Amino acid sequence: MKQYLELMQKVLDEGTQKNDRTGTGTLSIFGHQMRFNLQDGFPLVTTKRCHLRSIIHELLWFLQGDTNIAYLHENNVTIWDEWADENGDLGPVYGKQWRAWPTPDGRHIDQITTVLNQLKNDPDSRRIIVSAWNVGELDKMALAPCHAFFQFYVADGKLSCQLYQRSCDVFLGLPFNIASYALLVHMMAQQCDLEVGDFVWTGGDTHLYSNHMDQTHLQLSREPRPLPKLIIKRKPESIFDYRFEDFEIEGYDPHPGIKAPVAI
Amino acid sequence: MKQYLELMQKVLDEGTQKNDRTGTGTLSIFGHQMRFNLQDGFPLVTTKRCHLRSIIHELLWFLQGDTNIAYLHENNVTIWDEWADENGDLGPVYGKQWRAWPTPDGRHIDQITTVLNQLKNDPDSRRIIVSAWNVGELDKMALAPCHAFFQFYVADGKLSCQLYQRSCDVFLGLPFNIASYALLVHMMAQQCDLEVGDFVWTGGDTHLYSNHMDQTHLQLSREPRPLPKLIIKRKPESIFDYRFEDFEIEGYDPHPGIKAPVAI
Ligand SMILES: Nc1nc(N)c2c(n1)CC[C@H](CNc1ccc(C(=O)N[C@@H](CCC(=O)O)C(=O)O)cc1)N2Cc1cn([C@H]2C[C@H](O)[C@@H](COP(=O)(O)O)O2)c(=O)[nH]c1=O
Ligand SMILES: Nc1nc(N)c2c(n1)CCC(CNc1ccc(C(=O)N[C@@H](CCC(=O)O)C(=O)O)cc1)=N2
Ligand SMILES: Cc1cn([C@H]2C[C@H](O)[C@@H](COP(=O)(O)O)O2)c(=O)[nH]c1=O
Repeated sequence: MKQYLELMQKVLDEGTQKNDRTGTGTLSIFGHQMRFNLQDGFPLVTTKRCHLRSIIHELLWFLQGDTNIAYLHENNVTIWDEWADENGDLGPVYGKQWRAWPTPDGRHIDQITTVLNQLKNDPDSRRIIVSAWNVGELDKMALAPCHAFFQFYVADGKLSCQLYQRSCDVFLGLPFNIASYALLVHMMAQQCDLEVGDFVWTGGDTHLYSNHMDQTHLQLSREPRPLPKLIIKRKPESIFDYRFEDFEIEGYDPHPGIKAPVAI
Repeated sequence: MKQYLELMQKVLDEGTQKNDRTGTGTLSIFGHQMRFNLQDGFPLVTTKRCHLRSIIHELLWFLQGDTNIAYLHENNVTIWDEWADENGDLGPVYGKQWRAWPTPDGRHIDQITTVLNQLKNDPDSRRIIVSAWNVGELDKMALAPCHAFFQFYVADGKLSCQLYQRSCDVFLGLPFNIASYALLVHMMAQQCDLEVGDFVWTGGDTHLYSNHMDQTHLQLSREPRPLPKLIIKRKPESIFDYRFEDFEIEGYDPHPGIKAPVAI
């Protein structure tokens, strides 16, 4: 996508060498922002093939409040295998914080239901926010949240959303993350009778791993194709009642996949 | 400052007219980012005189972990008077979360102590974060945090910081917010023997109140002047031992102050 390849070129042109946990080695910049108008098309990267079925199933899993990979395995999705413990558990990562953030006084807050009711009843609110950054539970999580905090906004009948991503593997993780939140915006907008607005992506430590550079330059040699279109085929009674089959992506004509090694 | 005046002009030109919680009305945009290289100068707005007395005391108050305005009054700082209760209390707002975020199990995390230890021990970490957005205590706060989340970053011996501000009064609040976090960067860099890098400001709902328009037009007619330089006159034993007398701003030649009514 034009904005995504510009970001890749910016990391390459302006980034600095940085180690990670012992680890692999990165090139990193700090601070970036880009905007996808979702009325232009669904922002699924076209300069390499991406696995949308995994994106959809992961988001439905988050929305259920699940943090065990059993559901993902029942749908042949392996993207979390490397972080799960021997029972398939990840600890209280995204889905648990979204649906049941634990308070100090024994309550749990369903932030997704909260922002659905704000969008329906108080869309001018300046605090329609979901955070996964539960400081007091980070030590129980298999990974600290990368897509850590997000905010919705309504204007002119359109729903927008801004994500703060504190750490971002630009080659492997970011295509998935963009498509995931874009999908969530469409579902929310459907539930609240709004049109889609912008997805605004903001990055903290935004980096390319050193073993992804030949793959990154291969992708950069390619011309983006027209964006695909997202069609939702049903209006479920709640944001938690969507099914994989309710979604169809039309016109996705990507360049070939590019394989790259994960950095656990 | 150039970037600040460009943002003000952008809200005027592109902002949407919104009813807000106060009944005042705003012009608002969603999603913006600015970057201040702290080696170019300290980013204190020069197109109106900003009073650093209140900024410094409020930051020292945060760092104490204090959420009662008594300390502020003892120093003739009144910026929190409206929202406090008859005892001076604000609930568990910024100071409490920075210094003693409560876990669900009755422990606490000192996020400032943690960040100092990360900068000194693990400066390449991608999770050097302080969050005031404690979902489970928002109900107890007098006001939901506006400067909600910030992240530090170290590259080539320089300390950078990025703030996510979910709601931004561009005219009254933003000059203070920028200066406050720029000051914290200088203080942490001093304690960690680092040089200062960038302060990156990221906004969510970024707005101008409808009774600030005369003041905005006045300020947009003024040419910015070269930024001042911050001097810290003493190095304290810790980030928790600074005093107002430690700070000097040299070469600050602002245009006159501009008075505007605050939306409660
Ligand atoms: N209107 C208002 N302005 C604030 N700055 C502000 C507040 N309320 C709530 C308390 C706390 C106190 N800090 C201050 C800071 C500066 C002043 C002030 O009036 N200074 C004058 C006098 C100088 C002097 O006396 O020496 C001068 O500079 O000459 C007063 C209070 N802040 C800060 C806070 C909040 N907001 C906004 C965004 C939304 O408009 C709204 C939230 O509303 P909501 O939850 O989104 O619905 O507060 C921000 O944009 N940046 C934030 O850091
Ligand atoms: N170092 C590092 N990199 C990351 N990307 C990363 C982590 N660490 C920690 C945990 C996660 C989980 N989410 C995801 C991680 C990776 C992918 C991913 O690699 N997608 C591939 C093919 C997917 C398939 O069909 O199985 C393709 O799109 O081609 C998708 C989601 N992300
Ligand atoms: C879950 C997830 C991880 N990641 C990457 C970011 C980091 O490189 C790495 C997280 O490790 P970290 O805790 O050291 O930042 O995984 C993404 O980029 N997007 C995602 O959604």
